[PDB]
Amino acid sequence: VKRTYQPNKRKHSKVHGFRKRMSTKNGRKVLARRRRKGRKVLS
Amino acid sequence: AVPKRRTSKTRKNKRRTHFKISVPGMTECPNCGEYKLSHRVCKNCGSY
Amino acid sequence: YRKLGRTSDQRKAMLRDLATSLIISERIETTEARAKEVRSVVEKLITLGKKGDLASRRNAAKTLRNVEILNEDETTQTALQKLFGEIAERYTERQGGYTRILKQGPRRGDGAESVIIELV
Amino acid sequence: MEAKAVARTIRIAPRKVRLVLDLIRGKNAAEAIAILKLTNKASSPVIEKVLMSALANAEHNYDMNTDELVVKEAYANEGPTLKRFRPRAQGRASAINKRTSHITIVVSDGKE
RNA sequence: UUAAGUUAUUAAGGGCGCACGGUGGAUGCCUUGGCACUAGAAGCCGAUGAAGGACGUUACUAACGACGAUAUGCUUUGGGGA
RNA sequence: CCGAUAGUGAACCAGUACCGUGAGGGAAAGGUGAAAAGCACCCCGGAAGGGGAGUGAAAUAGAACCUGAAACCGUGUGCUU
RNA sequence: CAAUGGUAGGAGAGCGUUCUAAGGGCGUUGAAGCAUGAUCGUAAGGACAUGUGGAGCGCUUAGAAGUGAGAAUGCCGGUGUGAGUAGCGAAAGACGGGUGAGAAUCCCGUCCACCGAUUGACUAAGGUUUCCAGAGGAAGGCUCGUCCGCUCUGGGUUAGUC
RNA sequence: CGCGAGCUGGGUUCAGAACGUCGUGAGACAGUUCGGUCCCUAUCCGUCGUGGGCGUAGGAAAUUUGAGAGGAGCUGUCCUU
RNA sequence: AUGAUGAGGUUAAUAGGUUCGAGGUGGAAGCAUGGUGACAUGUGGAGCUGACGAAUACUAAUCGAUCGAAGACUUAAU
Ligand SMILES: [Mg+2]
Repeated sequence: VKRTYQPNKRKHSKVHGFRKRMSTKNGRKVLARRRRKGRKVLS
Repeated sequence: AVPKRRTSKTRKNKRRTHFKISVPGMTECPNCGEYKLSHRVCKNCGSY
Repeated sequence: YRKLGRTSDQRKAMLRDLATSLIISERIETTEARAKEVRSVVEKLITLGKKGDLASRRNAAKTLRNVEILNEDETTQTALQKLFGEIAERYTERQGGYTRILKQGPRRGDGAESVIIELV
Repeated sequence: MEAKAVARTIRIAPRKVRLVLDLIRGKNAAEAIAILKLTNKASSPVIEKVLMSALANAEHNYDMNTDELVVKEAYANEGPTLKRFRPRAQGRASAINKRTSHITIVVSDGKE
């Protein structure tokens, strides 16, 4: 049966990903939180 | 369907008293002197 | 008669294959049960070859596979021809037997009794 | 008077190898070798290698005759099992133990 | 010799004690790192392009530091002494 | 005040293996020896392993390496059935 | 002379553990830990001996506590039992030769069999080197493996018009 | 009201829908009506079948007695008298 | 099921094969004749035939190994 997560590079980079996150204040919040944690991957 | 209690070591070792293999049914080969399976070809020599 | 872990059509095909292969090679290595069963098939083939007439040849063609043997000197002939032209001659005076089975030990991948079945 | 050989971390479960090891304990070296070569278990060639190694150790390091040699003791104890898994139905995973064995054989001429 | 009576021995395996091994990583000893504070600096950085990154850079070649195409570093002044 | 289940999540290439589409969630893993002196050579083995020899104060300190409990698994037996 | 069963519960006296203070000691002529023993006290518990271990630790008095576990469908690890049991994931193989320490399982050949509106040939997505050639067999392949989508080494993708 | 780790699942007792009836309503009625996932690889005793060990004072082959135990145990019609 | 049980292991009919049958099927193949042809008739109760009956060592049960007693005391009759 059709499961969830039918992957798609364009949609993955458009919904998540650096430029989408930087386009809202809350997205910039998540990048700030991830940098504060020392996370190696931000979006 | 499912065990009600452990199997103690005594019970286990009792159950596996007949879990063993027997020595092969082997005989000395008349031609070469090495052991072989009775009614089989001597693998060391190749006779009979 | 044995079933050899195989359906009726698959067992028939396998037995006639094994018979043809023993005829081609004069001696093969196989399992004990399959040799015990191919003994009868190949021996009835040699019986048909010993009669030599056309109806018997047409009857032995029912069982043998269309296999080709390269003799020496680039001589070429079928399994049927080998049956009726060289093996029937080898056993014209013998009134049965025609095969011998030599038990060998168990193979490695299973415990299967490997045997040599040859012609005699 | 005594010769030793150990095969460590043999990737066969000790419960499986001890079956074959039960057949050669206390037997003569020649009979032990024949038993090993003629019994069709996966552990027979592995035990045969350890036996031949012990016999060679006897001959080469202690200079004892390998005709008067008996299998003084033969045993296998557990080694460092490997832990694996199998995906069962409904997303559950069941453990698999790939156990290993330390196989020891000591041969002796039964004297002092 | 026969009758009547009595009692061994057996261990396929098991039980207890002991001896010797294995597995496993408790315990003890130890510290590379942490935790709570005291005294004294300091309390911003960015369009002169920041914070964080990406990719590179070595004689060979992965990863961490270090450093940018002048790349495993350059100049200068002062310590420094194989 | 803690001494590797403690003390930071992280004493060790740790916000990392890994999980999730994503915010997020989040480990486990310290110790040979004073010195690497880390076992030249011989033997069985394809190898792995091992037995000698040797280094070392010590090699059941041999790299999973300080100590090495218990559960658990074996092999012998004294007394029993 | 009298009293001394005991649950919720009250009261008292103590045993041990870590640390600190001061005094007094023990240790490579072997500390702590660990193991065994047929030892001592009314209990908690305290010694001694001998093995292992290889550098720290008692005693006295007094101070502090992360101070005592058998149970929480407790948490983390290790290991059992079930048990050599269930399973080993739709299906057709046989033999000959070859290679190797080892072959039902790898390579070649012949016959046989299965699909064939496809089990064939492209190509979107998606995945990222799995592609190729030599070498390898610890682990992964639900068995085996000489083989592999695994390991090692070295390679491989060429556009004015797609 | 023996027996669902022996079977079924029509009734009954979840979630859907409808009728009568009650409730302003959400909903309700042991009033009807159509529909509606029955899991489990047997450790122990027990039971049905089959083997090995030792004993039965030497070691064997066969033929046996029967202490005990189980099984069977029903009945119609016609003719004659 | 496997053990077990029973028939046998060469001084042998245990299984296979071979030969001879029983039962089953129902008229092989190749020829010949007839028909334009599908076919038909003849040779000829033909050919074939798992398991059932008999005979025959042609093939395989060819070599060999392991286990298995020496018979306890007491009393009375002897
Ligand atoms: Mg799934």
